[PDB]
Amino acid sequence: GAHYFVELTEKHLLAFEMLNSMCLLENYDHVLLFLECQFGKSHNLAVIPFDIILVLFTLSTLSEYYKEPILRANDPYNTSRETLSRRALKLLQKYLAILKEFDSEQYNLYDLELLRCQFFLAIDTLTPKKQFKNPYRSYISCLEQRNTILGNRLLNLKLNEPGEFINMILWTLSNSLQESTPLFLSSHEIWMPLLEILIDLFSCRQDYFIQHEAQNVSKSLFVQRLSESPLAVFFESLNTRNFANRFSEYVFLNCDYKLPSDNYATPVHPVYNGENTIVDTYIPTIKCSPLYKSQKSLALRRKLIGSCFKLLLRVPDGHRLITPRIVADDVIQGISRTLASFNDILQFKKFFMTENLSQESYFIPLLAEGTLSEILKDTQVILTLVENLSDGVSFCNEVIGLVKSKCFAFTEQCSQASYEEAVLNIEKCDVCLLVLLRYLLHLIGAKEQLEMLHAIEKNDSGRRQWAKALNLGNDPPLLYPIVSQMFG
Amino acid sequence: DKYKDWHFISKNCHYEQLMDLEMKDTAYSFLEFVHLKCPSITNLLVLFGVNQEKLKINYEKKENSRYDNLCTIFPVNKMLKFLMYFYSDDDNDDVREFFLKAFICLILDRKVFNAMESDHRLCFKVLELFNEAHFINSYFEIVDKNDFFLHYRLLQIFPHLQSALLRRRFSTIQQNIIKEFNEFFDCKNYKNLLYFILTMYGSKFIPFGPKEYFKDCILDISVEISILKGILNLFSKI
Repeated sequence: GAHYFVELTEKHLLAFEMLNSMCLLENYDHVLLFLECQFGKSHNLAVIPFDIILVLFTLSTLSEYYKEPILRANDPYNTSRETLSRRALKLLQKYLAILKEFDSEQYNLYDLELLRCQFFLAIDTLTPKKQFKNPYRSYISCLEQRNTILGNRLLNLKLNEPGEFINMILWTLSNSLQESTPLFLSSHEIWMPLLEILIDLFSCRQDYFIQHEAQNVSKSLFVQRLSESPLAVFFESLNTRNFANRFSEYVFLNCDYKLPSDNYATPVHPVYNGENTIVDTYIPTIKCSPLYKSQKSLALRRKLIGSCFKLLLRVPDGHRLITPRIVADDVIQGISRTLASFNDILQFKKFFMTENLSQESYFIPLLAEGTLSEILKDTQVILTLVENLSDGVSFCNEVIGLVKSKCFAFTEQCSQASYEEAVLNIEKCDVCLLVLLRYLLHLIGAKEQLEMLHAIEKNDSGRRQWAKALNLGNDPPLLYPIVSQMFG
Repeated sequence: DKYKDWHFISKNCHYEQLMDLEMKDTAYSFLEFVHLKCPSITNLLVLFGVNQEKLKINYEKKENSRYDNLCTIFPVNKMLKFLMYFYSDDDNDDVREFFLKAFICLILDRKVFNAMESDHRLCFKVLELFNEAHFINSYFEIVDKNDFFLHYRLLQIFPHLQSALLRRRFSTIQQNIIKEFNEFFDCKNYKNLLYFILTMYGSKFIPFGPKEYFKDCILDISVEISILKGILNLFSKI
């Protein structure tokens, strides 16, 4: 322990000891109130010790949907009209959004650094092992004599088991679209929120590890270290030689894709006993439409894919990493294959219809150009869209060629029998081109677009007529009206 | 008491109609123009099952202590994204006041409070539209006495407007705070006294620490009282 460890002062030692003593008596209500009753005040930033961040991570897994009696027996009065899991998650999110904003115009330049060390002393105790280290010798933390928080064992104890960190990911990725009450719930109020927190911590611990290492080193050593990086030990849990096919099938685990591998993931078991069961007293009140579930699920999956691409585009043009055995050049093909070979148009939009068109860059246009260069291959070229994201003319001057080579226009090889599959394929291309064009304008702020515009509008005729050639009651999925508006 | 909160939303939300409105918005947001379904903000509210054609808690009518009624609610982020289409920044004040009151009433009830996203984006973005002095001057229409059970809630949602919220309630100002501590201890209004404690503690008037002479009083007043003693001990040991 040499880097990122900051010693506390006499002001923070009393806070740490009082918090640990309050936790020792199982008085978690006051442990939450201590941190909550001083958040929006003067610049002090009462920081949580890591031995309490772990208790928070374990409390946050005590959702009221399956454990009502334990929560209701902990604190009968419930003055806040809330539950420990709902509160613990709020505090975690609050301190995490604080950690992601290291500004000196806020609480302190030392308490912030004392939080950054306290959140990094907590994710280090969670090592992705393939399917009590206390640095503060000033107080007796309440994790020496306690391995169970109201029934739930712990977070680092339950994830450091043989092949348990990967079941925690593959067990929340399949209940995020569930149409059942306990399953979806468990992956809505517990692991979906928690998994976005963790991924948010590894994605900055990796930044600490990368920005604070050995400046100016040889590629051989540089890339040899990248396999020892925080994130790299997180990707290891996948335990697969063939990343390209494993990862891609592990990311989308309940989508409607082609399913080419019958040997799918084993039926995943819940992390905690009773997680997949609803208690009789609790009655849910939210009506989550399937569109909402698909939106949340695809948001989490896109976050995982970005967290992947975080270290995979770090490896230089030299040798590939040795620890994860990731290629970083054809894993895009594997993911863009599962997107093109889909069967639902709603889920295909919600993946690319992202809310943060800037926070998740650098891999959506690479995944947008990867699906556009895979549907054409299997259904009627060397594209350069992703390379032309720095020239308004270039990308505009190459889109004509496609539409002019019967790219997005229907073929005559099929009939009116398989019109759907013939319509979906051109409907999937609509979604992919828009995204590529939407990024263009946004990343770039004459007749070039004019020419392209006309072409797109003149290509609609075929579809329109194609609606009459197959005697349709309505029209086909046009791609002119949606584009015209975009250009303003 | 149990689930005795404000409960703005009285009936079930028009699921199918809302779902319909939920579509045509993802590509819209990623790429209001569609307002033919619900023309006005009153229509948008009643679509949420908000109210049988209602914006002020009638405490004489016991509106501040309702029942469960086991009613369903649409996702709160969708609610606050639909409600923020009828904003009309450049419009009259008699409609913007209705918009603000509708937002405040549908942020204080238990359903929207106990069913909220862990990270708040919409709640802070909506409040940022109005003025803090205007949000708290045209305050959440609760009486000043029972202003504290709902003020603790408003401070749980938005914690930055606490000093800017005791001024409008008490108008140094610590004499009023100490006098209002009485007539709560003089009466048996301990619950409202507890929430008054939880609302005022930590401000510029009643800071934390060992140092306010409330502890002595409580020690002399001695099942809802114990919690007061514990919270006071905790706040003194800070």
